[PDB]
Amino acid sequence: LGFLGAAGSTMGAASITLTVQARLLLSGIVQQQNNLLRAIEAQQHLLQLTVWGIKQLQARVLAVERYLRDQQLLGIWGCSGKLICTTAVPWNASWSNKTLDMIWNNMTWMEWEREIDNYTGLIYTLIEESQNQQEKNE
Amino acid sequence: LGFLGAAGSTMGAASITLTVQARLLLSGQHLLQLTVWGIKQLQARVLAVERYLRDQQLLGIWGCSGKLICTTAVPWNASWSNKTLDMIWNNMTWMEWEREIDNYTGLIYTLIEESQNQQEKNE
Amino acid sequence: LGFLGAAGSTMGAASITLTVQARLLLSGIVQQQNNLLRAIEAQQHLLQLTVWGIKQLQARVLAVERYLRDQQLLGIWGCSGKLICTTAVPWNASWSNKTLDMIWNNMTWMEWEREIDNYTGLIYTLIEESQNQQEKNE
Amino acid sequence: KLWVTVYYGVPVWKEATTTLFCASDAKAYDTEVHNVWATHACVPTDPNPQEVVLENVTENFNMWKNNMVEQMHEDIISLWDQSLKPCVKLTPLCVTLNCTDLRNVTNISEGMRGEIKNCSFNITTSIRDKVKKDYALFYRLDVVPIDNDNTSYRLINCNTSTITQACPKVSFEPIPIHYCTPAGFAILKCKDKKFNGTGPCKNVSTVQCTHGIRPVVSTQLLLNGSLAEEEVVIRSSNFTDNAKNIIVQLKESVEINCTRPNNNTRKSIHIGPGRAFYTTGDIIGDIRQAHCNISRTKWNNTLNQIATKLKEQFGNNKTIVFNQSSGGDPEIVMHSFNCGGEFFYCNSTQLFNSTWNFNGTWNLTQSNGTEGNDTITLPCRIKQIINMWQEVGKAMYAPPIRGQIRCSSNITGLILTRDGGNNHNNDTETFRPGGGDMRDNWRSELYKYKVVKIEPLGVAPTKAKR
Amino acid sequence: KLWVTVYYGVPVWKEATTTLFCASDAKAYDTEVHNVWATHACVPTDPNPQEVVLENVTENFNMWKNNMVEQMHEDIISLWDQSLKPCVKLTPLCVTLNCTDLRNVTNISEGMRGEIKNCSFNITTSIRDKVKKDYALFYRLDVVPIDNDNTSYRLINCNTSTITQACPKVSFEPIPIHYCTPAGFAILKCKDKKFNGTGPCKNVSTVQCTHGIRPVVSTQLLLNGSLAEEEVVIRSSNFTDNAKNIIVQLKESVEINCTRPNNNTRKSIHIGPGRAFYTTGDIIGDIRQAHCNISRTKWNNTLNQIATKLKEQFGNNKTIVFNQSSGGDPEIVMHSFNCGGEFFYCNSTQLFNSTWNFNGTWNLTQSNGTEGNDTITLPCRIKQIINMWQEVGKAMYAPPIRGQIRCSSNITGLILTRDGGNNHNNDTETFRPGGGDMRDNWRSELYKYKVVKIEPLGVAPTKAKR
Amino acid sequence: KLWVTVYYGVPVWKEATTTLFCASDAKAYDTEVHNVWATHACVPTDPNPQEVVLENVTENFNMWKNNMVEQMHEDIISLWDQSLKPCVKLTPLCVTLNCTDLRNVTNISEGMRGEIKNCSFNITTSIRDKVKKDYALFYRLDVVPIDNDNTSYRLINCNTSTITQACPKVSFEPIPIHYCTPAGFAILKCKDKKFNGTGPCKNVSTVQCTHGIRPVVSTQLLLNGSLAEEEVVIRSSNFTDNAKNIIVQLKESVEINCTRPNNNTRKSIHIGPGRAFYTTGDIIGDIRQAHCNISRTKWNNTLNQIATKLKEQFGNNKTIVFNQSSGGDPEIVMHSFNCGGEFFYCNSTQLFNSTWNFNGTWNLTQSNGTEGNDTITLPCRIKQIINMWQEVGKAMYAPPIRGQIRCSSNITGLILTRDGGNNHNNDTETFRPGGGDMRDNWRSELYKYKVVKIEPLGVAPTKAKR
Ligand SMILES: *[C@@H]1O[C@H](CO)[C@@H](O[C@@H]2O[C@H](CO)[C@@H](O[C@@H]3O[C@H](CO)[C@@H](O)[C@H](O[C@H]4O[C@H](CO)[C@@H](O)[C@H](O)[C@@H]4O[C@H]4O[C@H](CO)[C@@H](O)[C@H](O)[C@@H]4O)[C@@H]3O)[C@H](O)[C@H]2NC(C)=O)[C@H](O)[C@H]1NC(C)=O
Ligand SMILES: *[C@@H]1O[C@H](CO)[C@@H](O[C@@H]2O[C@H](CO)[C@@H](O[C@@H]3O[C@H](CO)[C@@H](O)[C@H](O)[C@@H]3O)[C@H](O)[C@H]2NC(C)=O)[C@H](O)[C@H]1NC(C)=O
Ligand SMILES: *[C@@H]1O[C@H](CO)[C@@H](O[C@@H]2O[C@H](CO)[C@@H](O[C@@H]3O[C@H](CO)[C@@H](O)[C@H](O)[C@@H]3O)[C@H](O)[C@H]2NC(C)=O)[C@H](O)[C@H]1NC(C)=O
Ligand SMILES: COc1ccnc2[nH]cc(C(=O)C(=O)N3CCN(C(=O)c4ccccc4)C[C@H]3C)c12
Ligand SMILES: *[C@@H]1O[C@H](CO)[C@@H](O[C@@H]2O[C@H](CO)[C@@H](O)[C@H](O)[C@H]2NC(C)=O)[C@H](O)[C@H]1NC(C)=O
Ligand SMILES: *[C@@H]1O[C@H](CO)[C@@H](O[C@@H]2O[C@H](CO)[C@@H](O)[C@H](O)[C@H]2NC(C)=O)[C@H](O)[C@H]1NC(C)=O
Ligand SMILES: *[C@@H]1O[C@H](CO)[C@@H](O)[C@H](O)[C@H]1NC(C)=O
Repeated sequence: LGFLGAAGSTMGAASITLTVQARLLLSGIVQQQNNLLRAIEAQQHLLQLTVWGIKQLQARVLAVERYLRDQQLLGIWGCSGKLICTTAVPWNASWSNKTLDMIWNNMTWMEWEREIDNYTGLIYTLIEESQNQQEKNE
Repeated sequence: LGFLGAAGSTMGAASITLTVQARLLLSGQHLLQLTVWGIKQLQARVLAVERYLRDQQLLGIWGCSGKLICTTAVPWNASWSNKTLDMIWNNMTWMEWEREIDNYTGLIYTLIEESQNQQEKNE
Repeated sequence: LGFLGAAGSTMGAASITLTVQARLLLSGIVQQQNNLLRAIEAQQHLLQLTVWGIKQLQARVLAVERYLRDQQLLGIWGCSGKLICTTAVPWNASWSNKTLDMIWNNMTWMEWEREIDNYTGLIYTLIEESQNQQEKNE
Repeated sequence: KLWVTVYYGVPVWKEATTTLFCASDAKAYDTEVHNVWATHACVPTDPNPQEVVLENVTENFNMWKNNMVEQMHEDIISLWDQSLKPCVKLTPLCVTLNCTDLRNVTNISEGMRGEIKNCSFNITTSIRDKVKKDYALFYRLDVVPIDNDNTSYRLINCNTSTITQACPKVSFEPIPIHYCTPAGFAILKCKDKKFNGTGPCKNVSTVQCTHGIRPVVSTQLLLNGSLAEEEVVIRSSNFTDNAKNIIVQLKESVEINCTRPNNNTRKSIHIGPGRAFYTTGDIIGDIRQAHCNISRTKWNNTLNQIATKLKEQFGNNKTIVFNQSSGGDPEIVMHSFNCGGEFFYCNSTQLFNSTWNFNGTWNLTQSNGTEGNDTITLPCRIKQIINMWQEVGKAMYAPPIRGQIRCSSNITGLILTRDGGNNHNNDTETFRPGGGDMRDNWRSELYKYKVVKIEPLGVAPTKAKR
Repeated sequence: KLWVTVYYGVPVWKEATTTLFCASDAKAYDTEVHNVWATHACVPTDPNPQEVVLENVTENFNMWKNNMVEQMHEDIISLWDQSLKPCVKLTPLCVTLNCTDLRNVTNISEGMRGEIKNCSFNITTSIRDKVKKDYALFYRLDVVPIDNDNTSYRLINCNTSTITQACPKVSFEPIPIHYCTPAGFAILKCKDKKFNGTGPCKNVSTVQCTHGIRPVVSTQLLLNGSLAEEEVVIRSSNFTDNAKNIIVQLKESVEINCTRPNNNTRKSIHIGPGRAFYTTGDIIGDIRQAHCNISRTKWNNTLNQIATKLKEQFGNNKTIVFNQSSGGDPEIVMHSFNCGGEFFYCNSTQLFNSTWNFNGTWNLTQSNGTEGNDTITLPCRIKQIINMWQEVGKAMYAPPIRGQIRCSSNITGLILTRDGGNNHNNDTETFRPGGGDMRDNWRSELYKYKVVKIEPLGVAPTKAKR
Repeated sequence: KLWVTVYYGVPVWKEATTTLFCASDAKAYDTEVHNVWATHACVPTDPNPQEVVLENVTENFNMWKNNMVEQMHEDIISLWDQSLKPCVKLTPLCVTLNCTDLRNVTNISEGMRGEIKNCSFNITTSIRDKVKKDYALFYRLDVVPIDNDNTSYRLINCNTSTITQACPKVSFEPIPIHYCTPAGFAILKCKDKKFNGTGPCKNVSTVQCTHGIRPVVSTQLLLNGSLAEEEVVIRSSNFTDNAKNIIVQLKESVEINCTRPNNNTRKSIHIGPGRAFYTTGDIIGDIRQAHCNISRTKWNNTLNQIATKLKEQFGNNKTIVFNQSSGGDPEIVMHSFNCGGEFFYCNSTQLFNSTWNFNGTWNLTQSNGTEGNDTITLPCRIKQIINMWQEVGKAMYAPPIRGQIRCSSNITGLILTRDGGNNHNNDTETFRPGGGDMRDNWRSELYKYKVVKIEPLGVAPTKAKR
C-alpha cells in the first residue's frame, strides 16, 4: 500500500509536492505490515524451523539488513533528518552538461540514475569530503 | 528506579525515570551451533531487534526522530477520556492509562502522522 | 581501509586531527565494503544451513547487533548527532587528579581507557540524569 | 551553478533476485486436521491486496530467464522431500511374489484385466524370530514378471532404487499459495490482454504478493490453472527451434469428471515396530476401470481455436496434424495426473486424432440436440509407485484410499511439441503432447510476474546551497 | 487546549507469549563433563540477580493457563529426544529368551525373588556370518512370560514399541536451570505468603530470570523442589470437581535415603559395528531389595499438616481418608523416581494408609523415646525399560550402573486426587496419590511467575506547543 | 574544571573471541571442481587486502591459548564430517574374505609383496536373496588375518565401528582459505623477523582477512606451508617440559616428488539401490611401489641449520641425536600424507639418522658435481581405510583412483619430540618425529595472528561546556 505512482511521472514534476507525502506514507504502511507480521507470528509460535521457516527468517534478516544499510548511509553523511536533504558539493556540470528545467520536465528517475551510475562514485566521495570539511570547520 | 519501579508511581514521576526503561530493550556463546537452547536464544534475540526498530521507525516517521520526549500539533479531543492535568499526571499510572486510552490510542496515532504529513506539505 | 593507526600517537595529537579525518573513513568505507559483500552474496544465493552459511549468518547478525547497540547508546544520551559531543556532567577531579597537558600530550587511548574501568559506569549514569534535566527544561 | 541534492524514496528499482515466502490465508488453517505440508508454515495472507497501476512504463519481460521459476522449482522439490522423509521406509518388502490372476478368473465385468494379482509372499514380522506368509493386491503397472516364471514377480524399482510410502495422515489436496517478497522489493505484473512472453509491456502493475497458484503437476494438459482472455495464447522460447516446448493457455475452462468406481478396503500389515504397510483389503462389487468424462463439442471448439492461432503463427497456408505421443516413460507418452491421492494414467489417444484441412475448418461443432454419444470416455489406470521425474532414484509408494474416489476439475492449458520432417511443401506441421518437466507447469503461471529490488536513494542537481 | 506529547520508556506492559532460554551458570560449563542435559547450550547465568520489587500493583495471575508450563514441557521433551536420537538402537535383541531363576538356587537372603533370571538367547554378532548364543540378566518387571509354558520370555515392548538404550557417557543428575527472557519482556513474581493459584496479588517483583528449577520428574511425590514458607498451601483447578488433581506444597523438607545395596558388573556385548549393548555382569554378595529410609514422626507431622489445611478447605466437620490407587499403570499405581541413573519403584502403601478423625486430632508425635522402630522402610524394585509417558511408542533402556548406588534427597510436595462417593453425610473425603503428568511437576515451580511484553511508547495530552 | 567529552571511534580494541568466515578467492569456483570439501560456501575474497601498519605498540601474543586454533579445528572436523555424511554407507561389506597371493605368483618385479590379495567373498546386493560371489583387491595394510588358517581375512575396522567410503565426485586438492572477521573486530599480525611464540611484539599490522592457508594435514612433516625468514625458528610451550611438542619453521622450501607408479582400473560393484562400492579393477604392467624423490645435500644442510639453532636453545656444549619414533599407531610412527586422493605412508628412517657432533659440524655439504646417488628414495605404501584420529569410530574408505598418481610439493616445517634420559652429562639430546594432532599443523600457521574486538566509544575530560 502507498507504492509510488511517480515511476512513470517525470522526476522533476513528481518530486515537487507529488511524491514527498506518498514516500512517508509508504514507509508508515511498510512499518504497519512489519508490526502485523511480528505480532501474529509471536502469537502463533509457528516459527519452528522447517524449509518455509528458514525461507521466511532469511527474508526478514535481508529486509532489516537492507533498511539498516539505507539508514546507515543516510545518517553517516549527515542527513539524519528527512528524505529531502541538501549538501555542499557543487555539482560539476561536466558529469551531465544538461540544464535543470528541461531535465525536471522530461526525465524520469529510472532512466536518470542509469546514466549517472558512472559519476555516482565521484559525487558520494565528494559528499563525504564535504562532511569532513564542515566537521573540521566546527 | 528499576525496570518497572516507576509503575506504582504517577505518570509525571514516571517521566523523570523514563530513561532507565529506554536503556532496557537494548537487545545487545558467540558460536551458535544448531543444538537446543543456542538456537532458542538466536530466535529470541532476532525478535527483540524487530521490536526496537519498529518503535524506532514510528518515532522517526512521526515528528519526533529523537528519543525520550517529543511534542506535537494535534489538539486533544474531549472524546478521548478528557479529565484535567492534575488528574492525568498526579493521580494515575501509565499501566491503567492504557485501559481507557486503547481504541483511542489508535485514533490518536492516525491523527499525529496525518498532521505530520500536513505540516511537511505546508513547509 | 581507514583502520586505527593513531593508537601509538598521544591521545591529544590523534584527537585534534587524526580522529576527525579517520571518523568517516571508519564509518563509511567499512559499511560500504560490507554492503557490497552482502549484495554479491544475495545475488549468488546458495545460502543453505551448511557448515559455512550458519557461520557468516551469525557473523553479520553480530555485526548489526554491535553497530545498533552503539547507536542506541549515543542516541539515549543525546549524541544523536555525530562524533563530537560535549556534556553537562562536570568531570570530578577525585576520579583522576591529572592535568590536561599530561592527559592529552603524554598519554594515549588504550592506556587511559583502561584507567577509568571503575569510574566509567558512574560517568554514564550521570550523563543520563543530565539528559533528563534538559528534557524537563524544554 | 548547481549542488547535488538527494531524495530518499524516489521511484527507482533494478532487476534483481531474492527469497520469497508463502501465504495460505486461513481457510486451510481453520480445519487443523490432516495438515498439508504448505498449510502449517505459510503466514496468513493480507486481507486487502494492493495492486498499484503504473502508467507511461514499457518494462521488458522475458519468462525463459525468470529467477522465481527455478527458486520455486527447488522449493516444491525440497518441501516434498522433507514432507515425506520421516515416515515409513519400504525397503524390506522387496522379495519374490507368488501371484494369482485377479480375485478369481470368474469375471462378468471386463474379463482378464490382471489389475489385482493377489500376490503372496513370505515376510519377517516385528519380532525377529517370527516370520509370516502374507498376501496383498497390486496392479499390472506396479509389478514386473521375473525369473521367466508365470508365478514369480517383484516390485518395479527394486534393482534400481529405494521406496518410502506416503505417510497416511497427510492430504494430497493442493491449496492456493501467495508468494510475497520481503520489504525493499516488488513484483511487476504485465496486464496486457496479449503477450508472447518476451518484450516490452504497456499495462504494468505493482503488487507485493502473487495470486494463489494452487500447485498442480500434470502431463499433457494443465488442470485447475489460470485462463487466458478473448483467445488462446501460445508462448515458445524459439518457434523455429522445434526442439523447445510450446506453452498453450486457453480462454475457457473445460470440465473433466474423473472417477475410480471401486469400493476399497485398507488392510494394514506391520513389518516393523512403527512400520505399518498399508495395502488394499479387497474390492466390493464389480471392477470397473477408472475413467474420465469429457464433452465432445466443447473439446472440438477449443482445439479449433488452438488450430487457428497455431496456423496464424506459422503462416496461413498450412495443414495441421495432431499425432499421438512418440514414446518413452509412462508420464509423457500417456496423460497422467493426480486426484484424491490416487495417480491416474489416462490413454488420451482419441484426444489427439485431428487433421484440420487448410480448407475444411472455420466451422465449429454446434450440435445443439446431443443427448447421447457426446461424452469422451478415457481408459484410465492406476500406478501406486512413482519415482522422481529428474532424479534416477528416490521413489514413493501411494497408500490405497478406502471407498469411492471422484474428482471434477478445470482443464485450462495444453503442452505441445512440434516435430519436423516432411512438412515443408506438405505443410503438415505435426504437434504431439508433452510434459515430464516440473518447471513448465509453473512457467505457464509465472510469466506475468517479475521481481525487482527497490533502490530508494536518488540524486538531483539543484541550485539551493545548504 | 492540549496537544498530545509522546513518551518512550513508560511502565505499560501487556499479557504476552514469547520464547525463553536457559542459564546453567559458569561452574556447569567449567566441569564440561559429558554435556549432561544441556550444560553448554545454556548461557552463563548473570552473577547478580535483579529483582525490582513492584508496589501499588494488584496484577491477576492464573497458573492453569500459563503458557510457559506448556513451553517448558515441550522443551524438556525435545532435549530428551536430541539426547537419545544418536544413541544405540536396540531393535535386534528382541528374540526368545531361555531363563533360569536368578543366578542360582543357593539363596539365604530373601528367597525366590526372580529378579535376575540369567536369560540366555541366540543372537547375531557384529559380523553377519557368525551367530553366538549369549546371555544377560533381567529384572522380573523387564520380561513378561511369553508363549506361556515356563521357560519362554521376551521384552515387554517389541511389536508395540521400539527401544533405544540410554547412551552411556551422559549422566542424568539434574542441574539448576534459569529461564531468561529476551529484551522487551519481563517476568512478574507473586511474592505473597499464601496464594491459591488464581487471583490478584499484592506482593509483586519483576525479575531478569527465574531461579534454578533443577527439573525432577517424580510420581506421587515431589523431590528437590521449592518450599512454601510459614504455611502448607493446597491448590486445585476445581475444588468442587473430584476429578481435578490437587497439588500440596510443604513448608518443611523431608530427608529420604534411598539405596541399591548390590555390587554390579557392567558386561558389554557387541551386536553390531558400533552397537555395544551393556548388561549386568553379575552381583558380588547377597542380593538385597532397594530400600528408602524415612522417619516416622516427621512424615506423620506432614500428614497432620495436610489434614488441617484440607479440613479448612472442605469444611470443618469432616473425616479424612488416605487410600492407595487401587488400579493404575505401574508408574501411576505406586511410587517411582530416579536416582543416579537408576529408576526406582517403591511401594508407598505405608505412606498412604491413614484415617484422620474429627476428634483426637491436632496431637503430634513428640516421641523422645525413639532410637528404634522409627524408619519407614520402602520395598523398592528396578525397571530398566521405560516408555514415553504420553506417546504409546519410543521406549528407552537404562544401562546398568556398576558398583553401589545411594541417594539422599529433599521431599517438598505432593500430588493427590480426590475420589467422590459415599462421603456426603459420611464426610469421609478420600484422597489417593497421583502423577503420570509431565506438566504438573513444573506447574508448582512456575505458579508464581508470569511473562509480560513491555511496550515503551506512550501518548498523553499536554498544553506545550512544539 | 572539566566536563567529560565523548568520542566515537577512538583507537581502542580489546582481547576477544568471535566467529569467522572463509574466502576461497574465485579460482576453485572458476574451475567447478564440484565442491571440494569447502568451495561454493566461501565468500569471494576482496581484490585489495588492507594491512594498516601499527606504530608504537608492544602488544603481547601467546599462541598456545589462541582460540581461533580451536575454532577452526572444530570447523574442519564438522566440515569433513558433513561432506562424507550423505554418501555411501559401507557396513554390509564386512564379511569373511577368501584371498590369493597378490594377483598372481608370477613376480619379476619385487617378489612377494602381498599388496593386492585378490580377495573373494559372498555378499548381498539390493535384491536380498541373490547372493553374489564377487572379488576385489586390497592392500596388506587394509586387511587383518582373523582365523590364522591361510586365506581367512576381514576388514580391520569391524571390531571398532563403521565405515563410509569417500564420495567419488568430490576431489581433495586443498585451496587457499582466508578467514575474515565481521565488522567491529580486527586481526593483529606480528611482523617481527624472529618470534618465540609468546611475548611483546614490535612490528604489528592490522588486516581484516588472513592469507590463504590451504588446509593440509600431514604427520612428521609440514607440506605446502609457509616459510620462515633468514633462519629456522623453534617454538614450544615449555622447552624444559620434554612432554610438549616442538614446532620447527624452515627458511627454505624443499622439493618432494612422490608418485604411485601403477596403472589402475576402477571396477564398480553395486551392493544396493544407490550403493555402488568402487574397487580396483586390475593393474596394467609391473607393480612398482610408490615412492618419493628427495635431494640429499639440501636435506643435510637444512638439518645442520636446525641443529645450530637447537644448540643455541639448550646450551652450546651438546651432542645431537636423531633416533626414529618410538612406536604406536601408523600415522605418528612412520610418515604419512595425502596426494591426489591417495594417502601415502612413507618409511621415515634415512631422514632421521644423524648424530651431528659438538665438534664435527659447521660444514654444509655443498657437493657440486653429484649426478648420481643424490636422491633419497622413500619406501611408501597405501592404506585405503582411515579412521578419526581422536574418536574411535567414524572411519572412511578411500575409493581407488584410475591411472597414474604423482604430486610434487614443498616441505616447509617439522614437528619434533625431545626424549629425556641419560643426556645430562652425555649431552645427547634426542629428538624424534611427532604428529597425530590436528591442531599443531595450524598452530604452525596462526601463531602470528590474533583477534581483537573493537569498541569505538571513549571518554575524556575537557573544559568545554556544552
Ligand atoms: C500420627 O499422629 C497421630 C496423632 O497422634 C497418631 O494417631 C493418633 O492415635 C491416638 C491413639 O494412640 C488417637 O487417640 C485416640 O482418639 C480416639 C478418638 O479421638 C479415642 O477413641 C482414643 O481413646 C481410647 O480408645 C481407642 C479405642 O476406641 C484406642 O485406640 C486408644 O488407644 C485409647 O485407648 C485408651 O485406653 C488405653 C487402655 O486403658 C490407654 O492405654 C490409652 O492411653 C487410652 O487412654 C484415643 O484418644 C488419635 O486420635 C490419633 N490421631 C490421628 C490423627 O489419627 C498416629 O498414630 C501417628 N502416626 C504415626 C505413624 O506416628
Ligand atoms: C549365568 O549363565 C551363564 C550362561 O549364559 C553362565 O556362564 C557360563 O558358566 C559356565 C559354568 O561356569 C562356564 O563354563 C565353565 O568354563 C570354565 C572356563 O573354561 C571351565 O573351567 C568350567 O569347567 C566350565 O566349563 C561358561 O564358560 C560360562 N559362559 C559364559 C558365556 O559366561 C553363568 O555361569 C551363569 N551365572 C550364574 C550366577 O548362574
Ligand atoms: C652433512 O653435514 C655434516 C656436517 O658437515 C657432515 O658431517 C661430518 O663432516 C666432518 C668433516 O668432513 C667429518 O669429520 C671427521 O672427523 C673424524 C674424527 O674427528 C676424522 O676422521 C676427520 O677429522 C674427519 O674430518 C665427520 O665424520 C662428518 N660427520 C660427523 C660425525 O660430524 C656430513 O658428512 C654431511 N653429509 C651427510 C650425507 O651426512
Ligand atoms: C577418517 O575420517 C573420518 C571418518 C568418519 N567420520 C569422521 N568424522 C571426522 C573425520 C575426520 O575429519 C578425520 O578424522 N580425518 C582425519 C584427518 N584428515 C586428514 O586429512 C588426514 C588423514 C590422515 C593423515 C593426515 C591427515 C581428515 C579426515 C580423513 C572422519
Ligand atoms: C505507591 O503509591 C503510594 C500511594 O500514593 C505511595 O505512598 C505515598 O508516597 C508519598 C511520597 O513517596 C508520601 O508522601 C505518601 O505519604 C505515601 N502514602 C500515601 C499517599 O498514602 C508510594 O510511595 C508509591 N510507591 C511507588 C514505588 O510507586
Ligand atoms: C611513534 O613514536 C615516534 C617517536 O616519538 C614518532 O616519531 C616522531 O613523532 C613526532 C610526532 O608524532 C614527530 O614530531 C617526530 O618528527 C617523529 N620523529 C622521531 C623523532 O622519531 C612517531 O610519529 C610515532 N608514531 C605514531 C604516529 O604513533
Ligand atoms: C555540454 O557541453 C559540451 C561541451 O563539449 C557540448 O558538446 C554539449 O553539447 C553540451 N550539452 C548540451 C546539450 O548543450
